[PDB]
Amino acid sequence: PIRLPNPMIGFGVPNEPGLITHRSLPELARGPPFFYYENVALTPKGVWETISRHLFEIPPEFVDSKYFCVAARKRGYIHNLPINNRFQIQPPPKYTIHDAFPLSKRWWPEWDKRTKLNCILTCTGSAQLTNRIRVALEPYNEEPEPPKHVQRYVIDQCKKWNLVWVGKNKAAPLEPDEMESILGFPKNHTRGGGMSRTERFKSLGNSFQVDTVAYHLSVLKPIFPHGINVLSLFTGIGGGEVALHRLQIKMKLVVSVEISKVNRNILKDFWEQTNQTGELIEFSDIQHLTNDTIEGLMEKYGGFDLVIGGSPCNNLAGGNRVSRVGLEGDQSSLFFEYCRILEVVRARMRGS
DNA sequence: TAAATTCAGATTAGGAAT
DNA sequence: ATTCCTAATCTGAATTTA
Ligand SMILES: Nc1ncnc2c1ncn2[C@@H]1O[C@H](CSCC[C@H](N)C(=O)O)[C@@H](O)[C@H]1O
Repeated sequence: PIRLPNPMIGFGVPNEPGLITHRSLPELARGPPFFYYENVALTPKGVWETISRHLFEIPPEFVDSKYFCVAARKRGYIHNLPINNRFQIQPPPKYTIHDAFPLSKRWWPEWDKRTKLNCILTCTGSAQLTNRIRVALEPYNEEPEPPKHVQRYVIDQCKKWNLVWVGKNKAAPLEPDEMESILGFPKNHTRGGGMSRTERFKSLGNSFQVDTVAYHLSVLKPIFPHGINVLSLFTGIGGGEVALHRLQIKMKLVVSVEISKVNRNILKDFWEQTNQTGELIEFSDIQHLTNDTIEGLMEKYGGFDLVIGGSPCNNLAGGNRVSRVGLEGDQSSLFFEYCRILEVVRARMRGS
C-alpha cells in the first residue's frame, strides 16, 4: 500500500531539506516522450497503486503545494522527467497569509493562528456561512476575546471552507482573482472568454498550481533549446501551458484536448494575448480522439516531446458525496484514456 | 435559461490512549 | 489489533435569481 510521505515534499522542494538529486526509473518508463500525470493525492484505498500499475510502475511523487504558495494542495505526480537541477519560476508567490493578504491584518483575530490556507476547491463557502460566523461573534464585541466554544466553531468553519477575514467578524471565501494569483496564473487569466463567475470557481479549483508544475517541468529547458511539441490532455485553463511559458520554453505546437468550451476559449485567449509564435490545435472530447488521429498529428509535426495532463478527480475527491467511487467512476475513468493516447505516442517515439 | 445560491457526509490517515 | 479523537478534502445537485 502506498504510504503518503510526511512531509509531502516529493523528491525535494525549495527552501527545505531532503532534496533527492537522482532516482532510478524502470526501463519500460523511459522517454521519449517525456510525460507528466497529475491527480489528487488523497484518493480512496488502492487508487494510486492502479495508476502506477498502468504507468509503468513509476512511484508517484506526492508534493503539497503549500511549499510553493500560500494554499495547500496535496497531489501525486507520475512522470519520467529527470529530477536533478530543478528550479522555480521567479518571483515565487507569497508564502504566508500575512503576505498573500496584506489587508487581512486589520480584521484577523489573535486566536486565528493560521499562516497557511487549505486546498483551493471548486465549491466555495456560502454567504449564509459568513453570516452564521458574524452572528456567533456579535455578542462578544465589547469583550476582548470570545469564549472557547465560540472560537473553535469559527476556527473549524474557517478551515473547513478556506475563509479569510475581510470585515468586522466577517470570514469570507477567496475571490477568483485571489485563486488565480495563488494557483500561479496571471491576473485575469480566466476573466474573459464567456467565463461566468460561477464557472471561474469550478475551472480554477480543478487546475494546476503553476509553480509546482513549473518546478517539475523546469528540467526540460536545457534539454530542448528549440522548443517542444506538447500533447496536453485535459487542458482546462492551461496550467501546463502557463508553466512552460513562465519557464521560457518555446511551444512549437500544443495539441490540447479539453471538453469545456469556455476553457478552450481561455486557452485560445491566452495563446493570442501572449503572442505565442507556435500553433495551437484544440480538440474537445478525448473519447473521440482516435489513435490514428494522434499518429496523423505526429507525422505532420514530428512527434510530441511532452505529454502532460491531469485526469478528472470527480470520483476521487473527498468533497464528493455522490460519486466518490474511485478510478472506475464516470469521469475519473478517463485516466485510461490518458494511458491510451500516451501509449500511441510511445509506439512512435520509442517503439515496440 | 445562464448564472448564482445553498447545503448535502464519508473516506482516508495519523496520533494516542487503551 | 481496537477505540477515539483531530484533521484535510481538484464535489453534486436541487433550487432559486435574475
Ligand atoms: N471527456 C473528456 N474529454 C476531454 N476532456 C475532458 C473530458 N472530461 C473532462 N475533461 C476535462 O478534463 C479536465 C480535468 S481538470 C484538469 C485541468 C488542468 N490540469 C488545468 O491546469 O487547468 C477538466 O477541465 C475537464 O474539462
